[PDB]
Amino acid sequence: MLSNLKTGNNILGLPEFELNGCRFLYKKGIEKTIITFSAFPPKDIAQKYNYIKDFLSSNYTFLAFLDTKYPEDDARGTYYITNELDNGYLQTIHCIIQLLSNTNQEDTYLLGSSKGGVGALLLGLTYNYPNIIINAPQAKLADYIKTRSKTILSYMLGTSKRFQDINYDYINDFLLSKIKTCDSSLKWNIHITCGKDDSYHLNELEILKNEFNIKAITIKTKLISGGHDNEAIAHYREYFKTIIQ
Amino acid sequence: MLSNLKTGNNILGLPEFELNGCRFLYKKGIEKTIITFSAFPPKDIAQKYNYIKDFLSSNYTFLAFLDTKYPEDDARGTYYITNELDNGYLQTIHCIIQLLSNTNQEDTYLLGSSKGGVGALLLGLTYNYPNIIINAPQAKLADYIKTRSKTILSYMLGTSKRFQDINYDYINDFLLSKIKTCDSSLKWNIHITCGKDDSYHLNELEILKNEFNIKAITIKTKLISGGHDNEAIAHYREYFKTIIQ
Amino acid sequence: MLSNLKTGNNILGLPEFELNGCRFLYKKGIEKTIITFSAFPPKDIAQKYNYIKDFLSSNYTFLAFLDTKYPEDDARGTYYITNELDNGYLQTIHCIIQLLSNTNQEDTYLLGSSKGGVGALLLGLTYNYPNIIINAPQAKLADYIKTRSKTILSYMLGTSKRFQDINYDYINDFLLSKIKTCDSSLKWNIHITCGKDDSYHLNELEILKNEFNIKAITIKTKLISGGHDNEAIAHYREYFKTIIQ
Amino acid sequence: MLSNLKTGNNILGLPEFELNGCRFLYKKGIEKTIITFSAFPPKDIAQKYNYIKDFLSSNYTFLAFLDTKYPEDDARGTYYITNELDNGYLQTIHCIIQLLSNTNQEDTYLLGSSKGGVGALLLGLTYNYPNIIINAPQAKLADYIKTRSKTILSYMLGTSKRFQDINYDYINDFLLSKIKTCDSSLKWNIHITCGKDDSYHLNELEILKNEFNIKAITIKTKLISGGHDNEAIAHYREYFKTIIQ
Ligand SMILES: CC(=O)N[C@@H]1[C@@H](OP(=O)(O)OC[C@H]2O[C@H](OP(=O)(O)OC[C@H]3O[C@H](OP(=O)(O)OC[C@H]4O[C@H](O)[C@@H](NC(C)=O)[C@@H](O)[C@@H]4O)[C@@H](NC(C)=O)[C@@H](O)[C@@H]3O)[C@@H](NC(C)=O)[C@@H](O)[C@@H]2O)O[C@H](CO)[C@@H](O)[C@@H]1O
Ligand SMILES: CC(=O)N[C@@H]1[C@@H](OP(=O)(O)OC[C@H]2O[C@H](OP(=O)(O)OC[C@H]3O[C@H](OP(=O)(O)OC[C@H]4O[C@H](O)[C@@H](NC(C)=O)[C@@H](O)[C@@H]4O)[C@@H](NC(C)=O)[C@@H](O)[C@@H]3O)[C@@H](NC(C)=O)[C@@H](O)[C@@H]2O)O[C@H](CO)[C@@H](O)[C@@H]1O
Ligand SMILES: [Cl-]
Ligand SMILES: [Cl-]
Ligand SMILES: [Cl-]
Ligand SMILES: [Cl-]
Repeated sequence: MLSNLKTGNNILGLPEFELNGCRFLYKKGIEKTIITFSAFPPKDIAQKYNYIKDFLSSNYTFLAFLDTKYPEDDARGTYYITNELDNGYLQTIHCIIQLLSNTNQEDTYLLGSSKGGVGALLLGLTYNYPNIIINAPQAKLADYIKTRSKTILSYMLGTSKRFQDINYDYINDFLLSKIKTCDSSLKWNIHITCGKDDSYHLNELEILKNEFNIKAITIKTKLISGGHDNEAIAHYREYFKTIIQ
Repeated sequence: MLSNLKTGNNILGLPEFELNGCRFLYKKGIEKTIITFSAFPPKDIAQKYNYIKDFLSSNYTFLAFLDTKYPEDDARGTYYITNELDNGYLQTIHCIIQLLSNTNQEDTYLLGSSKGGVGALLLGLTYNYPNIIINAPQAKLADYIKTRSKTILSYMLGTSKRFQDINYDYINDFLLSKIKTCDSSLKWNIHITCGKDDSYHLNELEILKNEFNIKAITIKTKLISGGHDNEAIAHYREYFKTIIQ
Repeated sequence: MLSNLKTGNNILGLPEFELNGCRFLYKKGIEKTIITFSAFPPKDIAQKYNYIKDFLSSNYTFLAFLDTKYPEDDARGTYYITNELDNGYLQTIHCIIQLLSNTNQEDTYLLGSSKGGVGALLLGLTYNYPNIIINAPQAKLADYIKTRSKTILSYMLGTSKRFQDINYDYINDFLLSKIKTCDSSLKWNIHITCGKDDSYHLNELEILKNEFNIKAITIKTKLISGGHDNEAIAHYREYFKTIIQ
Repeated sequence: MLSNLKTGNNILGLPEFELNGCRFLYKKGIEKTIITFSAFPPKDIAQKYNYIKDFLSSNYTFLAFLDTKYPEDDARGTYYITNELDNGYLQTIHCIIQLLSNTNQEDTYLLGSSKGGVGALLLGLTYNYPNIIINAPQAKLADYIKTRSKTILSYMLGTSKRFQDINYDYINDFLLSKIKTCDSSLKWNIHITCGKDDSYHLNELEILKNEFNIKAITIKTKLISGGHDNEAIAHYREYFKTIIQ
């Protein structure tokens, strides 16, 4: 039962649950379901639940998810991809939302920035969540992990030297593949912001945009002030609060 | 949202749900949680939910599960094993139980006969559901599938002629591997009945018994009247009723 | 020191040593160095040193090698290929021979049947041992392991489903690749016998012969009585004793 | 046969051997076994065997090792790491020591300065050689190689531009990983001297000290006169002589 899934941790008065290695916060509300995804924290900093304070007074239904618990020596997550490089973790997140949420899919909103934005896209494109409002997601996943933690990257690549380049390309294109295989008939409502001084993720956004374009998916984009920093996040928070209401 | 997972089918008044290709019935109750697994139906007959009548008049929480929906040519299930020959389907069933059940695992009872009994064992050994009360499960799953449907077996073995032998053995030993890798420290409460005229499955039970013996796990076995038929099912239904009550 | 490498096991009065996971027997003699390789024993039977009784009274220098100690649940060896599918085990065998032998390379003889014959070829072709007198070796290594133990084959293939076919082909061609890359200017002295009723390995010998042929390597072959059994081994023993003397 | 491994080179009367690309000197003695490792020579100067004079008049067993023979453009060694960035070279050195030495590991002493001290640590931590008496080893190996030879570093990083950063970090942490994975239960006897004017390597020792500290292994350190120069080498030579005698 859900009460038995409690980890015994409380974040800002919200109990933490864990199911199949997937840690999450859950608050039952009304009208809408808000889903947030964690980004890469700094090294030796624990993974953080995102945007709790924006919706604690809102009385919306709120679910916040963390990334996986691996690798053990740098436990900042594996981009919501399993040790087997498949959808097993996304599948668990989907089951949690579908059973705990008390609103329709059209009234559910996936939120996240950077790696958290990618997790939102991965879940949304795999399982048909139409409302995705995210900031500065990556396009080439392996290239970015390389710039954040060699420990996590080498972990996902695996031990066998003969498959390192193959696994690199597979991880690098994991999100682009989800775009290539998604349902183009869905009424997608995808919003992507990006700090105007975040040149790296401005280029990543164009890579993502080209994939959506050829799938006949028109997304909304907005340039905000800042780089890949707390200033962009501040304006991204103002953005998703606006369109949600 | 649970109600949005409905398929439109209705079995004895209970609405059918589907999540990630997993079809189930659900009735919320109190005190105990009863889980039932589907067995092979006759060819061209729809997969059936098991033991609805024995618990529909009860006040317990009730979850009934079917097997997978593939292959389309003979959609009688793949022994709760995915297309990829992994735990993805059992993981979905686990999440459904954990989020919809309102009792401890110690107050949860897994029921099933033949393939249904295997599905109960597969789930219970993977995720530590201690109470498993089943009838006449198989030990060599691939050997049995071969007798019931060449179409299903051929689908599970895959297109590559070189890996057909490999996949066959893997499927054949899928349940035995779960026994070898389960948690011996848990206080298992496993009951396995078998018809005294069910010579094939009496030998299958001897194989299962040995694997448990090697793992220093003791189970309860009981011989009942009948073969691999409705006579055994009747006495097994009575047996589980007395253990549960 | 060599005395400290003793495992504390004695085979027919010969002490067993182990260096870097490589178990071997060593007897210091004169004139010639005899090297033997173990074949696949029956299931649940320990790996056996080969042809001890042929050379115990000979006073030649004698070294007998076993295969690796993996997988742990079917420890009959991995065709002298490491867990990483590379030459690390062959490398250890080479170091042992080069340092413990007291005769030239031209006075060293590699012996073995079936998998033992393949180990002799793998070592001989990698490190330029000219004298190789073997019986009924395999050509397609993975095809043959499949027919002997699914446990060992699945072990060498690895866990990642996406690389099973790639690793299958890599193991299957491991010996053929060694032939393709060997030194064709060496004065090779390769003798391969095969039981005349061993149709399977008669075809394997032709596959090997074609690879040698295009490398301009002429080998000697002899048909002996028997299949892949103790009768062929008996005549193979008579064969290598003859040409050695 | 050992004598057939000779290269034709002769260093101070001792004949040079080579096995699997590993060049070594060997003098059989009694009571103790001394192992020395080569450090970086000047550009276009041949790799040199270390501490021959200190032990050539001694009655101990003596083994002196050089680094690898690649890259051909600047063949000053790759820090005892193979082309494949694995333990293959250290494995060869281990086999040479184990089969040619006539003493226990407790009576074996690993000596070396700078890169030679790293090679001693790499071997001793991988294969449990407890007595390691070295001077001024590096901690971040790739950082140091970069200062000594761009040609060697570029060779070790590989042709693929995408894996150059990855391989750099892997090489950089190769020694630290050996510390993290070594056997803490062994009675290590590690002595590390460093010149008081060798500010770069005093900081490198602080990094090494911390890794040992975390692994609950205590080592002996001593400050000697000089920098990273022949003055330190002189006092370190005296130091090891007193510990050994
Ligand atoms: C940029 C880079 O490549 N750096 C690497 C370095 O990576 P590192 O992991 O060691 O550290 C990265 C980076 O962290 C520090 O800078 P920031 O704090 O600006 O970025 C951290 C992190 O912020 C977001 O994730 P988050 O931590 O979960 O924060 C979410 C928000 O939610 C909180 O609750 C809020 N707090 C409130 C309301 O009170 C907010 O403050 C939070 O922002 C993500 N950013 C975005 C835009 O989404 C995430 O992407 C981001 O990484 C800083 N480190 C310090 C001060 O210690 C900085 O120096 C550091 O670079 O390691 C690699 C090694 O490979 C290097 O190559 C490179 O330096
Ligand atoms: C053929 C096949 O595909 N069988 C598989 C089965 O494999 P399995 O591993 O379970 O058993 C194989 C096979 O074993 C028994 O038949 P054999 O004894 O004729 O073959 C065994 C074995 O002999 C040689 O290796 P060795 O054991 O190391 O013997 C070397 C010699 O040295 C000894 O010292 C001598 N003894 C003296 C002097 O006193 C000799 O006796 C020894 O021969 C190898 N053979 C050759 C030609 O080189 C090796 O290749 C060979 O395998 C028998 N098993 C019994 C009686 O229990 C037989 O039934 C069995 O088939 O498992 C797979 C599952 O995937 C099946 O598909 C298939 O049945
Ligand atoms: Cl991030
Ligand atoms: Cl059935
Ligand atoms: Cl064999
Ligand atoms: Cl140096």
